[PDB]
Amino acid sequence: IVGGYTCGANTVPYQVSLNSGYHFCGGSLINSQWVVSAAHCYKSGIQVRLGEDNINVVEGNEQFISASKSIVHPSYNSNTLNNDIMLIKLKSAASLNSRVASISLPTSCASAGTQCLISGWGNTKSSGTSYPDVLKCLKAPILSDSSCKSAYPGQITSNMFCAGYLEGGKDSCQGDSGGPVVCSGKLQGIVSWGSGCAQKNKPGVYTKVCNYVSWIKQTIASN
Ligand SMILES: [Ca+2]
Repeated sequence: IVGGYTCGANTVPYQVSLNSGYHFCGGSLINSQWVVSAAHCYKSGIQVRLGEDNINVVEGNEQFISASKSIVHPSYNSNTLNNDIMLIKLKSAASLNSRVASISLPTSCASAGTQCLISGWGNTKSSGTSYPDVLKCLKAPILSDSSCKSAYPGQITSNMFCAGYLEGGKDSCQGDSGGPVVCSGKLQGIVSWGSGCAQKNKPGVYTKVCNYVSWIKQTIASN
């Protein structure tokens, strides 16, 4: 997250870190046994780390649980990043409490102008590299479909939305991928892509979660 703030320990209780020896992506806990993340975060050997603030210090609220199964969206395309969504089943159910909690799925899509909370352990510089140890947060609005398509000609599908600031300076970044965009207490987006980070006229692009709720629910019901 570029241009954000320190969330506060365990204030984003659905935020997970995907670990393969090191943090490599975010995710969101959607029930005791399932995480939503970005398909472009897929790899084998994932450990889901719940209850994290400092990803380099054991602080006392962590739950570390291995993935038992990963399911990339059937229609994911890694060239275009269309359908940039994946589900991860945990080997055991997480213990849910005030600091480790699921986030509601949307029943309705969000609109341009809604404020949302974007979080992660990704890069905090736009023309530099600095990776934080504690979770970072950004409040940002959803942008119009037309401004999104104007920023990224020929690249925005019906499964993507933009959020952020066209002036630059405030955005998600590398290492935030897979993490949440939460608007009015609902998971509306997944950190997906963008040209650089926090660049003028290059807002963040997010997977549009409300398009996937039927797939998510039926996948959970059968797995
Ligand atoms: Ca920790």
